[PDB]
Amino acid sequence: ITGTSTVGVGRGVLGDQKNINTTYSTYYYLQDNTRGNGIFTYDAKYRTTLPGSLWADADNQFFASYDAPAVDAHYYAGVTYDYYKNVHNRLSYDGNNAAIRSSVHYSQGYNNAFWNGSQMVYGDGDGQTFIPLSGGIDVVAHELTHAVTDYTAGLIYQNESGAINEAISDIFGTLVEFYANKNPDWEIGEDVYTPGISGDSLRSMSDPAKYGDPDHYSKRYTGTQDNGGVHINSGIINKAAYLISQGGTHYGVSVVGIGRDKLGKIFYRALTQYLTPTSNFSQLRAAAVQSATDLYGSTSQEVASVKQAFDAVGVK
Ligand SMILES: [Ca+2]
Ligand SMILES: [Ca+2]
Ligand SMILES: [Ca+2]
Ligand SMILES: [Ca+2]
Ligand SMILES: [Zn+2]
Repeated sequence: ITGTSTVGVGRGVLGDQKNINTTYSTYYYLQDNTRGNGIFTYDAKYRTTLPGSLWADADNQFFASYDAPAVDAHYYAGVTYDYYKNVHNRLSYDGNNAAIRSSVHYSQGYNNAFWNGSQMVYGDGDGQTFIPLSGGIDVVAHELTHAVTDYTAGLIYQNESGAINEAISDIFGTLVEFYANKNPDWEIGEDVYTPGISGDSLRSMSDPAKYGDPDHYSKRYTGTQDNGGVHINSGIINKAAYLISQGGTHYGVSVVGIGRDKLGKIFYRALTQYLTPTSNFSQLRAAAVQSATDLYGSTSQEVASVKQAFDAVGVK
């Protein structure tokens, strides 16, 4: 809507206070005009109809429990936009400042969040398995990254290409978590997963096997469930990414870590310049090696580490 840009205050899912950009026109709306064509957050009111109604508030204060998921979805979409703009010089997910829209309170007891090709959608969780999913910055960044992938490589959500699609979202979801310096780690969804159990997460990039996910190509899932194991086989790529950044010895293969910043630069270039809709693991390796070569030279330590990491997870 058309109005005056202002700043409100609220509390997120985890009870932390934060300032959020809003727009005033009779009501205060969750519309951030400071980033690209804007960030808009909607209330799905427990229904499955999208996007719902643009979030309206009477006093620009968002401290009600019902407001929490909206506060975080709005705020973290902003942080993710900042990450892509400041670190990769990319304006929004399409590279042309496309408006970012999110709907919260989707359905009832919905234990998931997703990018549907047009916008982000967040369930509130059932309170046991998950609490409102927008409370996890890595989750928000994971989903928005699917938008970036859709507009670039266009990886099909099936089999190996789908696993790469998922891994890319986990990788950048984690890099954004580090960017915001919000208790960063290499785990996925730890802030909103199982509130009654501490120390766990949905997936682990440092050790995928901790939750039963493969950490080597020889252990890849070849079934048909989960669209060919897109959330399962992603562990193979996630482990490779973790090794490239942090280093370590995996299955007898040693990798010298090159850091998170270079990891991000290498994968962003691979994603935007070399990957295609049907790229498989072997092609991702080639794309990553070529990207590191473009950026640091064929005889660089960076290229060596990328090769070692993929060798460690068995991807030739
Ligand atoms: Ca209010
Ligand atoms: Ca964390
Ligand atoms: Ca995390
Ligand atoms: Ca937990
Ligand atoms: Zn995903």
